[PDB]
Amino acid sequence: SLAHTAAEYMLSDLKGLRLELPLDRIVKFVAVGSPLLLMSLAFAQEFSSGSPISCFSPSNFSIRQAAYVDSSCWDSLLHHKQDQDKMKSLWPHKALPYSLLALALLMYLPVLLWQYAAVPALSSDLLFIISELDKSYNRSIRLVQHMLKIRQKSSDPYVFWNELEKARKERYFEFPLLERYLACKQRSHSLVATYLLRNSLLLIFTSATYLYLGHFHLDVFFQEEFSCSIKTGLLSDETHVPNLITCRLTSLSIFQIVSLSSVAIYTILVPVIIYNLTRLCRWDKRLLSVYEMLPAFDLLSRKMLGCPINDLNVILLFLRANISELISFSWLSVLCVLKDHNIDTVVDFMTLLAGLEP
Amino acid sequence: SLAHTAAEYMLSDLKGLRLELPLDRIVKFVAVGSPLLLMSLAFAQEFSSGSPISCFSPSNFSIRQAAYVDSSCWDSLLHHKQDQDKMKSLWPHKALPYSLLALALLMYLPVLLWQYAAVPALSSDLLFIISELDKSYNRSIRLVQHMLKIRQKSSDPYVFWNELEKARKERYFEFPLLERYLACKQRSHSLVATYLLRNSLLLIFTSATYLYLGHFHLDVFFQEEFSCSIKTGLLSDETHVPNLITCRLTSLSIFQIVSLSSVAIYTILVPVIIYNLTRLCRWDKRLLSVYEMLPAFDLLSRKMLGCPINDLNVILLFLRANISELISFSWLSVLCVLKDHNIDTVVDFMTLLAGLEP
Amino acid sequence: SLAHTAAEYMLSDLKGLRLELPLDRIVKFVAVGSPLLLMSLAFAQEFSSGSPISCFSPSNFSIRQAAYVDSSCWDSLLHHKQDQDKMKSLWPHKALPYSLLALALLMYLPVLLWQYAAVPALSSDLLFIISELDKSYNRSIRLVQHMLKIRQKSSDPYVFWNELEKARKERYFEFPLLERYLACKQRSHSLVATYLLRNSLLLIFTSATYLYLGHFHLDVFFQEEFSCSIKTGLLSDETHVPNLITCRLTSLSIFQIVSLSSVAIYTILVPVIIYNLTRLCRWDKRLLSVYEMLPAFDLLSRKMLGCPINDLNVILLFLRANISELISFSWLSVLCVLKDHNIDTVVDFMTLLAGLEP
Amino acid sequence: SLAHTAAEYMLSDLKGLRLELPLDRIVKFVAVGSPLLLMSLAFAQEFSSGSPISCFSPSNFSIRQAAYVDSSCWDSLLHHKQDQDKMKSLWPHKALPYSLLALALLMYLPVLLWQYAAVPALSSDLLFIISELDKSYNRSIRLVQHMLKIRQKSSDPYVFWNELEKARKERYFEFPLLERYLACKQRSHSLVATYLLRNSLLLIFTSATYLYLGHFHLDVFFQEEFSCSIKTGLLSDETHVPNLITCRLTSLSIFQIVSLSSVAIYTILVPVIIYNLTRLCRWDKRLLSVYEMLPAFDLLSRKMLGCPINDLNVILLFLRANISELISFSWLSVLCVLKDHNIDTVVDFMTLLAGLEP
Amino acid sequence: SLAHTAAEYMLSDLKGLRLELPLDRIVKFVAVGSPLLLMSLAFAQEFSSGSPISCFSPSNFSIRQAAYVDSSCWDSLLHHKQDQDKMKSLWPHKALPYSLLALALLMYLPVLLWQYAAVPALSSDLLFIISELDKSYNRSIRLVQHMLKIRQKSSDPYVFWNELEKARKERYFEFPLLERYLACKQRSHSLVATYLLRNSLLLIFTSATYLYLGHFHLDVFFQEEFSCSIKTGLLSDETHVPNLITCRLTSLSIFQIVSLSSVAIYTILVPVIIYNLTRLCRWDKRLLSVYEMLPAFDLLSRKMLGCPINDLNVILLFLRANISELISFSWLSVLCVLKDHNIDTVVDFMTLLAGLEP
Repeated sequence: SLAHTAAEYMLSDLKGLRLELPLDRIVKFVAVGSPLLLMSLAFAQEFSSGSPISCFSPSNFSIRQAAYVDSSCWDSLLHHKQDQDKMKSLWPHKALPYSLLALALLMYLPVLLWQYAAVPALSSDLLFIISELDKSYNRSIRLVQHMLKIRQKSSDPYVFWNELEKARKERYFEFPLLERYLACKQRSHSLVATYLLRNSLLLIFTSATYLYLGHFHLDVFFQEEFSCSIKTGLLSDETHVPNLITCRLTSLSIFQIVSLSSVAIYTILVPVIIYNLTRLCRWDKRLLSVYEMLPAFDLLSRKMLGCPINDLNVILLFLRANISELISFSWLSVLCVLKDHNIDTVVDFMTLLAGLEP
Repeated sequence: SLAHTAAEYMLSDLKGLRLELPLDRIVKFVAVGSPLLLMSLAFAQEFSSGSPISCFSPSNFSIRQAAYVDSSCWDSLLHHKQDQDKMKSLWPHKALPYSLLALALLMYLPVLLWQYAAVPALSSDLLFIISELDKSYNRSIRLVQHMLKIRQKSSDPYVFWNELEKARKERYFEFPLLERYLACKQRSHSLVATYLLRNSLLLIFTSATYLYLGHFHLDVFFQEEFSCSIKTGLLSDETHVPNLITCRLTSLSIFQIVSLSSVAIYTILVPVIIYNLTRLCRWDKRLLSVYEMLPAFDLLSRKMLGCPINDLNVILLFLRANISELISFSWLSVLCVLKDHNIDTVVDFMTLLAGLEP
Repeated sequence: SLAHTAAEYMLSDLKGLRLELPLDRIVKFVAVGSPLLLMSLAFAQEFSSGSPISCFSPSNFSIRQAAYVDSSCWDSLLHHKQDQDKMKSLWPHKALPYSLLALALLMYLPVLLWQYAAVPALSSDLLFIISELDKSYNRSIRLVQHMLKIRQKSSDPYVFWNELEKARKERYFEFPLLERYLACKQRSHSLVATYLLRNSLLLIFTSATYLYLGHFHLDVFFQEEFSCSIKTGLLSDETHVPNLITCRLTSLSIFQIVSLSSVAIYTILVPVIIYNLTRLCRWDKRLLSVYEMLPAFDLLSRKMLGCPINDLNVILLFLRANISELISFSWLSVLCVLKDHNIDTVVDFMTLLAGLEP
Repeated sequence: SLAHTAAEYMLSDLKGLRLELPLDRIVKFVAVGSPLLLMSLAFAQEFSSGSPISCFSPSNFSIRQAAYVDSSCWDSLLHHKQDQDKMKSLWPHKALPYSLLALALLMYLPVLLWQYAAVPALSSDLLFIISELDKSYNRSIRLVQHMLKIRQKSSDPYVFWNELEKARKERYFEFPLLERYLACKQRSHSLVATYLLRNSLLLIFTSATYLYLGHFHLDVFFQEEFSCSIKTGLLSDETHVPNLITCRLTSLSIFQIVSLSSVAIYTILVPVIIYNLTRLCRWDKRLLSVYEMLPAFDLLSRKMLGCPINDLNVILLFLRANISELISFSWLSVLCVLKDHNIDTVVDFMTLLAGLEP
Repeated sequence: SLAHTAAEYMLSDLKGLRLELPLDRIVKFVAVGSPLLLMSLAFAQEFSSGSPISCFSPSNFSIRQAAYVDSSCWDSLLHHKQDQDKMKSLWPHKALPYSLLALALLMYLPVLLWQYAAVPALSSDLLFIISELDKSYNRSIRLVQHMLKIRQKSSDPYVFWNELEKARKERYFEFPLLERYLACKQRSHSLVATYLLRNSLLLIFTSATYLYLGHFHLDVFFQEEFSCSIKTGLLSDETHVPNLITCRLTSLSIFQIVSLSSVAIYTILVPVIIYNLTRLCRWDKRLLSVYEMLPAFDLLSRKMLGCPINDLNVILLFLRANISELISFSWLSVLCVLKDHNIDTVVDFMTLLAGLEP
């Protein structure tokens, strides 16, 4: 089947950076591969359907005539009801695999949009910010270590309350480029629109799937027998049955199971996209208390004001996920013992030099 | 079949850390791959079922009419007993492969939950604690070796009972950051909840499987013949048999074997998960006798008090599994000769420099 | 099917250069792989047609005679209408897969033309230009840095308005070979012709596909029954039906769906090619503001005059996509803070020295 | 077939250590792969059975009625003998592939038990003992070579009978840690239990296979015809044959051959497991003559007393197979010329220094 | 077919040594793969037999009755001759593929025995002997080269007939360990028994094949028709033919061709095994003329006396094949110009110094 190749080519699992949150990956897999799995199950493997239609032809008919009767009614699905002459069509039975493939292809568009319209700029931004932030280790331990060393040589105000301004407001301690970069990027609104579009496209496609299932299905759902006609053309001048009644749809159970599964999967999936969209509506300040003490990380928590819908919010969201790669996967993560005003400031310091790395 | 590719994708066997206990791996394998193997055996390979239903149609019927009769009763499994007209359905026969696939997918949820909600924090904690612990070798032999060398130069109380407090309680012999980390982690209760949920979900799913087998199976278990009706629609005004009796379920033996195997495997599996759950209800002090003497390993055995349901218990449980990698796969493991108060300590030190490694 | 092998061989995704824009790659993929996917879906996988024609032969005919009837009318598709004797032919039904393969092969010609006639020269020019531009970093910070160092030692006109001419118009600040190369390349009109031909070929082929679908299809589109004759030769002196009416085309739905999809995909694809063609109708001056201070990048923005249809336009278009590889993926890209006459020049300089790379 | 996949996954042929003896590997190969090979040969490849049952239905029956008759008796194997009405069943014919797969899976349990309960401790012990033993080379030639170079300078008792005690009982010639390790491991009894259980499980499974073949087979062994009944239910009120006699089992020869081969292979395999079990009931002193002279190897030959059943026996058995890896695959192995009291002691020495390796 | 997999796994073509002679490899290949090739050709590919038996049932019989007839005679091959009632069986027709597979498996036993019982010791001996022989180069050119250099400084008896005793009988010239090793290995008789058993097993298996072909074949060889009986059980009380004559064996030609080819191939193969066995009945002295002049190679030719059935004979036989690897694949092989008493020795020496390698 084409499902295996489709799942092999698409939905298949810089140089170290992570550009996709785990929840988005789970959503993408469970939203793209699910129709492929359904179509693979329905028309392959276990249920060898064979012919999806069976006809009760008269016994006078030969084998080839019966084959003609049962092959000219699969592509002409029309219920010739006696109630005038409303030939209700049963085309979803024939179009189900096409619809599943079309839905699977449609659900892949936001992924391409994200990879083509937002990955490069965000990758460049993250690379610059990590390259700048990796310099903040040897700036509070390599530069400020002459704080507790001189603290024991003096007492109080001019050793731990008057020098914290002559050293913090110093040339080697300041990062003007990063502050200007963050200030300029906070005003931007270009890459937040890609996130919003990526979520909204999935929401709209789910709504369209609901409309398709509620309008075309759910009507031919308990209908399994329909009466056709063959003498509707050049065969009208022949002596045989004018209404070849009781053509049966063999695969009705697969139809119902696929419809119910398609409804349930997306019903379960709906709130996750809403939560993902909501994630960008608030300023995350879980570990801000630690962030405001380190030199470079102070600026990250400083610019948290106003409307949270900016480029900075998405940059921070993608920054917290990459903050544990190999080098910040260190003291910063280890500093969970400092989450519990003259003793607090010292206790934060011999914690720093204990993890002096080499 | 699809079971082969499902087993190839899922259930397939940092950079050195072991984050899964062997019994958990065994349980996951035997709980996920079992329904897939049952599905592969039941509907492929050896037993080429062909058609799962056979009908005794009248000899007047043609080949196509008999095919219609036997194909319109597989998707309409309804026993028209004369006992009013209680049409009992035999839908488990048709739904067995779907149920097996659903169970296989359901058993994989706790694995994803553990891999997504507990692996990163546990990996970080293990990496930090291992990095702190690997420094304990050159602190009891490279620092304390000037004890027995001094012992031969004097006698008793001031040579082997007075400096054990001046040297053990020294700046180079203390690990304050690790002690604070362990104290902070003992209070936490986040990572143990993931373990408890991972085991409880498996127990709940086993109970659900038992309920499914006891309610829907075990009723159609010794029934192999049912009588159907075809004249229940547009075929009513036709002259043929109104009760096409004796439709035989050809694959009843496969049904019974699959049900019995599914019962037995999970009955065997039940106590292992309970043992895994109870593994966290006690403080394991099997090797605490040797740990207390080491400088850094002393803190691990010191903080074994109170309720054993903490994050420290899980961290220790996962730590004993990685304590034999390549460098702690050493004297620590070789210290099996100290499992049998002035001669005991000197023997414990004579053993120490024997494994001087270089 | 041959579709899988064809998609494997063709459409299969120096040493670092990007010689194809992403939009061109998307257009090529969509325009080439779509007919292959349609051919794979229509004549394989889901819809197993078997015999695309069915016949209503008389009951006197044997099995072999009926097979002869239904096999001698597939290769002689002629509707013997009674309206003289205008025997309309239905050859597109037979020729559809051939047409799809021919279209798939035809759409691959522009890619071959671009790869054979324009890739080497463009690669040569891009390599030379990138090599020359890479030397521009240590020529504004390693050469001009004695500007603000001297600026603090003096005041205004002879320190920041008279030295900007004695330093910019200096031997080490000139790249005369690169100016001559760009001047000579601006006069050339060879490589733009390949681009224009590559797009025009795709437009012409799309028009040809429209003509083919409009003239040969859309006529046999709602016709499913045709009456043939077998006594048109050596069988004329026999006693059997002279007009063997009601030969049915089984796969008419596949025909209609394939035609509609082929129309829709190319209708969607048309405007993208026009946008690509019009991309060369203007001089791109988006980031010319920051190019005009840098030493070597000044020449690129200087030569933007006259008609925009030159080789330099294509060179710049392909250079912009390659300007963020590993080394120019630096301060140049980070210079997003200089997109908002004495303070402006000094602000642009202290930013330059802050990103001093090593 | 599942046989190929099973043989590929299971039964598939640190970093240098040999943890499985060749005889155990051969036994595992023969005991695991043989049922898989028998199942692959029997129900695939050469003998394409098709339908394993054939029935002599009356000529009045149609094709579909005959198919019903011959398909409703494969799953209802009951011999309605006229001798009351002792309907003897023939379920082994249907259950043979399940039995073969179950035996193949059952024979794999001891391998898992040995790999999970004994490999790590044995590997650790082997690593430590080998790392201690490889040091014995430069301790009998780099330390005791001042025995013949002084022998020529003196004569007899104080040069070759009084120096062998002042040098052998010297600090550099002792291995106290290894001696204590061996003494502690001799008292243990944990590793021998895994060996004994691993062999006893195979013996028990062979006995179970014998019981299964003797109780269920060997009764239906020469029976090839049985008479069934179809009118045992809703078909009882019908006019046709009540005893559809002579249903023939087509694959009886495969049954007989598989049973005989299964008996023969395990009958041949039985004594090897017994030999492996008794391998541990004696102290191996084949090369103790050359071991008692080397410094480190003296301890291995010293501790051969008491009951053979202990952990040191298993350690020595696994160590003799690894003593020829790359470094002890040397003079130790080359010392085959010493296998034939003042001449023997000296003659043994210039053999040692001649193989001085560098 | 299983033949392809069997040929892939078994019969598939330290670290440099050659432990098998080319003739042994050829014999093993042509003795193991020949039955596999015969079984692959006979029951697959070109000659699609289909059903190996055809029956002439009466025209009154139906299709299913004829299928029962031809299926109940393949597993009951018994010629009910009228000559009492000596029912001769034709089981070789059914058992031929089993016999070919069993022969292929049986012929692999000597290879396994040789690999398991003789390869390691032979490898160790070859490694030691080659390592000792590799030192013989810089012992006749780097040591004795002061012979012709001093020969020109003197004349005859005390320069080239009295110095050939003070130089060859010197400490640096002698090889005592190698001489003792060869003397000890000459007395050994262990590894020659493995060679003799390896050849004798093949001879015995060829004799068994001859007996099997001459006893069971060659009797049913020109018989292609046999008459069966079906009324020999529960069908005896029926009105149909009681001697169902002319059941024909379709694949008799394949039977005859396979038998003749199997006879001929092993008839051709027999004398090669005899030649290989007789290879060890003599001392090979082809190049002993050049061996006796070299320092280390003299000992190899010295110990050639008595019964040639020893371990030394096989060691030399396998050393001749391995002596041309990379280093002895030199002057030793080049010394072919010296195979044609005062001038012979000086010519033999000036040839040695010309091949000085560096």
